[PDB]
Amino acid sequence: ATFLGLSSKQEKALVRLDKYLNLGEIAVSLVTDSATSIKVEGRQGYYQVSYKQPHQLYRALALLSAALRSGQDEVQIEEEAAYEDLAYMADCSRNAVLNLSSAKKMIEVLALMGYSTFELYMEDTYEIENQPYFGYFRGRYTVAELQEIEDYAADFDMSFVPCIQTLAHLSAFVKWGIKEVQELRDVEDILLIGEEKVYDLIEGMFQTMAHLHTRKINIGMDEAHLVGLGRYLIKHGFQNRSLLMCQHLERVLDIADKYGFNCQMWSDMFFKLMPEETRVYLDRLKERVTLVYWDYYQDSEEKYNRNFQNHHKISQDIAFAGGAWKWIGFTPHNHFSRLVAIEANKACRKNQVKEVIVTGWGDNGGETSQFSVLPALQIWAELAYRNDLKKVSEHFLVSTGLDFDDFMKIDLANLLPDLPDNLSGINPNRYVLYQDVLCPLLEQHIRPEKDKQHFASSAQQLGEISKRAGEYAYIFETQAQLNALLALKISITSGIQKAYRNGDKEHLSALAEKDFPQLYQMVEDFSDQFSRQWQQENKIFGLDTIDIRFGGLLKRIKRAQERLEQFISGQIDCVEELEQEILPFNDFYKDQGLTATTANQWHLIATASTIYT
Amino acid sequence: ATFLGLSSKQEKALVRLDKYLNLGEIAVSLVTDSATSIKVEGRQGYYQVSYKQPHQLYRALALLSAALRSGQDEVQIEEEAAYEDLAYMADCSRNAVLNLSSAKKMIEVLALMGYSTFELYMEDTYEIENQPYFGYFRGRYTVAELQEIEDYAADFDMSFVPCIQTLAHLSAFVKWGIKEVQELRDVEDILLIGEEKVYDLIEGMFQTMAHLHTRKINIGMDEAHLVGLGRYLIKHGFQNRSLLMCQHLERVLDIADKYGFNCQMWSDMFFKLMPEETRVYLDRLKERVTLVYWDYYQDSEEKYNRNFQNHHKISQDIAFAGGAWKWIGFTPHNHFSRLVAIEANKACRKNQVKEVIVTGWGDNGGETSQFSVLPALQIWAELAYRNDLKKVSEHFLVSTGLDFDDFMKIDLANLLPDLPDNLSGINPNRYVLYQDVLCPLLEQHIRPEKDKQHFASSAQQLGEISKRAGEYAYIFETQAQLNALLALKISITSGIQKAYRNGDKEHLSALAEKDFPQLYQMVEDFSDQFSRQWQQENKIFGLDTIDIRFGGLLKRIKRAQERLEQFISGQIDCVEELEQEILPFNDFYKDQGLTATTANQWHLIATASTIYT
Repeated sequence: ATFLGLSSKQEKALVRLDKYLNLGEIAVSLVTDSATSIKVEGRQGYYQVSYKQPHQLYRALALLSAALRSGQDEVQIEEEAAYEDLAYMADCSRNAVLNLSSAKKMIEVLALMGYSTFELYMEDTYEIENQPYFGYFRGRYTVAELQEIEDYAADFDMSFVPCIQTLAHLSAFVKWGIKEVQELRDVEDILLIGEEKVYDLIEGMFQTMAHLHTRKINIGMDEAHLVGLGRYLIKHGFQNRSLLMCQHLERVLDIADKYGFNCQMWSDMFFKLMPEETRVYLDRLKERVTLVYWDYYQDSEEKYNRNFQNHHKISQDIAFAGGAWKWIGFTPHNHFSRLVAIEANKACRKNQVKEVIVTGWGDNGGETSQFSVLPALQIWAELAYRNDLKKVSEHFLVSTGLDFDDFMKIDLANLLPDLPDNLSGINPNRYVLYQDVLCPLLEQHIRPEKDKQHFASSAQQLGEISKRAGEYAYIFETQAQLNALLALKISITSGIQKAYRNGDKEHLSALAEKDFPQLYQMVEDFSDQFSRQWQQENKIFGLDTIDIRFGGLLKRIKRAQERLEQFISGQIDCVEELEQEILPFNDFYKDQGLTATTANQWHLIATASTIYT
Repeated sequence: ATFLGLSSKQEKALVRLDKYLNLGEIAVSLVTDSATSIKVEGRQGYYQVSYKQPHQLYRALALLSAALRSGQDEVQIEEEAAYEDLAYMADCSRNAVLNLSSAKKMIEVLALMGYSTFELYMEDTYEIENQPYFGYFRGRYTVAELQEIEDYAADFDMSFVPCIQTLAHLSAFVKWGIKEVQELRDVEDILLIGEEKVYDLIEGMFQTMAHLHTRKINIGMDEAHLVGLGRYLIKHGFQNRSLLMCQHLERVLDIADKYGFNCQMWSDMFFKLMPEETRVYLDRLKERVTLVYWDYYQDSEEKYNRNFQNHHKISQDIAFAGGAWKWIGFTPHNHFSRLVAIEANKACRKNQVKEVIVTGWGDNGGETSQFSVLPALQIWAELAYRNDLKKVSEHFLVSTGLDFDDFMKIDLANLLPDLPDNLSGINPNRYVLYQDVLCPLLEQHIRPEKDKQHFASSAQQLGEISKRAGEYAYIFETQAQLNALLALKISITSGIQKAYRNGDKEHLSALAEKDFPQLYQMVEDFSDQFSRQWQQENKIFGLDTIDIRFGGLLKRIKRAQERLEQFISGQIDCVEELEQEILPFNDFYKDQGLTATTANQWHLIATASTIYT
């Protein structure tokens, strides 16, 4: 394709996006026009593309590319976006730090989808000046790395917003038993309000971010339950949390003002607005920030509307953060992400929201692929620009090079048949994997035949998809191996309980001689495949924890075989593990009557024994 | 030997102790006499043994056995014990639950040493009636098991005292995400004061213990920092901790009174005694309990005296708890235990203490042998009965069948040359083992040549000792393997840093091809040897956590080899792990100027990454 009206900046972007777009031998002319977010119009090889915001050019050309692929000649497209800012926020604090190359890929995909902004969540994973323990051995970003990421986004006229923490959720930093770090602590993961060395630290955070072009920052500031109840309490006696939050927030905003930043934060702290002089405090502080209403779970527009209404009682400057579910193990939940996005988008439009942030958290080890949620991301983009999903497949094919319905099956390990579609967090991918074999704590939440057959079938389906997945094959290979592994693990784990209950040492011998070696090898192979995935996407740091988890699982599989062999041979008279009555693991979904559940802490799944305390 | 004056009960005990005593063809006559704790007198094959308390008979016969072995014919021994009660308390809450057989061995040894009482520390490791999650998958004792242990001690006229928890330190129980358990929680490891379901639980604890003969119990009741600051705060607003402690303690003592128990507890809660109506509260509650002053660390009599004096300001009923250091990894510290015992014994005698409890805690996984502290136990017995250690070797040979100085070398993995003798907790046995190879967080606390050579020499020494160790060989074999493993791990870990710093890929190839396979195999073999030790001594439950830790260590050794190989081959241009500047791990002993330190949490040693949060 040839172009008229391009800047040199746009020319370089199109070179970077050439592999995504299939424009062929056409001529495109560009126009800037505020009347409508995107317009694409033309026929017989000559097209005119108009965009309102510069970054929208790249969605416009994706739309054109898709329309021509669909066999159109005559093209008439017009989109009015609902949101002035649409952002994706990746988590780089849960052990998985996105490497620069994958950050650049994400940016390119985001650009084509229509996102204006890229955000990284970094608790402790950037460098401060005079804080050598901050991000120590975590793969923290250097100033140069962050500039490289911000500059790459800017090449597509996209913004960059760091998401940091200025009070709590700094657990990886505060663990260091050094006075210069311990003196910063209140309790658990929380910094000490009123401590001048804490305000020195926070100023250090802003001095790092000041090296960026952006002057928009998310400072966190959610309300932790123990704020003021640790070393603060010992130093100052009990204080009302809201007053301490006000005092701390004012200090943080004064520092932000000094460096020219405008701050966003989670709205939680202000819920009480929705003693006389603390109310007055909150009211003056609320004027200085953009509040972000975060909700990842609700299945109906009206629930969202109710919350937007309550927020609008105190401020008109309310952004919304929704969720691309990738924080529940090795497997995402794009399907659930779709369900809530559809409803959240309705409510955001009704309540005149100007900014939507899609969050890609990574809870408890960052085990899900950084690119597992591309379907959810396209879904929010389609909803923001078109208010429907009618073209989600056509556009996704440009973004990713592959089929949307194929890619949605990445979810399969979580998609147990007949689960209600509107319940969040149900994550058998993870707990079926990490539970012990001799002492399987989640055994009562597993349907041994029904779930096994789901995983077996899923592995076959993903195996075929991986063969036509191109540059994303590796993520589907991981999922194919996991599903197959889970099927066999359930077969062996349930098989042991039954055969032991019935004294069938012959079936036990079969398990010990054949199936255990198979399982062990499948786990070793999955570990190898997972490591490839990790290294493609993230910095090496953080992988060590997954090494520990997988290494432990392997040793416990080995133990299970060994214990059974000794029982079969008569070296021991019983396997005491197999004599314990198993109980429900949790009652999280007891009211809904489910068998499956949500279990999202490795250390609680893996053993009943103490491991951290 | 033949006897006159024995009961049938004493006859059965002597049958059980026959293997320990070597009385030969002598005649012994027994007398009960309060004038002196023990007297042994006679010559030419005829001896008279007198004891004050019935259990003292077994120390008396040990003394006789030792004197005859020493070649004496004429025997004149007289001991006045300083303490009416001398107790050993084993930890069965840190994952290592002493099995019945090992409990019986310990009791026999304790009897010969002169202990009156055996205690088990059980947070959640016994059964309650209507609390199926209490001790779930932990190897909790059944009522029958506890009766068996109490009855075995009673066979030697020794008492049994359960040590339980009635407020905090119940972390293994409160982790269960079931409403019937979560409703009992304040925050972290602490139960909810004022909650009637909590008093139902506590009454359940006493109903279990009421099946025992003993009516003496240690109820814990130390003061946790967050007491009242969790769900309590949300339900009731802020309250003074001491008042809440008073309210809870009164409820607990009312329950104890109902079942006929007399309670001991740690003295901490009453330090403030040493608002008008809370002071009055404390003063009336102090009358109803025995307070235990616990101190495991102090190197001088006067420090203890100062504390006894402060305690005696509020009560004359103060017991003392000292420490048999076995809670710092895989290796005990009998040497340090000796040093503080010598001083604590002086202060206990000066301050007219009637009960001393020697505690054998097992912090963070219960990795030290249950029988690793026999030397410390003999030391406290000698000090209680003789006030000196002049016969510690002679008597220990009866207790254990082996040499005291040999057995004291069990400590070697902690005994780095030139450490000051009076600093506690320095535990290279554990942190040198668990630290990563690519990312060695404690590397700056290691002297690579000096420490390696200590461990290498120690392994040779323990190897010889194990060959003459009899029924305890297995514990010295474990220690021999650990010391040898640590020497090589240091050699490889330091070797990698140096060779990588200097670009020596040849030395790197040598490490990768030869030394890594050696190390991996040594770790697998140590795991196997450790598992034998564990299974000899404890219930199977709890071993799973050590499986996880060792399994993780192995996978990380494998990762280190693999990363180096890829670097050597050119698959990668660098090993980023090896480019990080290493910092001190902690500054715990910075004021003392030490290189080695104390690091006693596996999850903080193993990785900088998040693993529990």
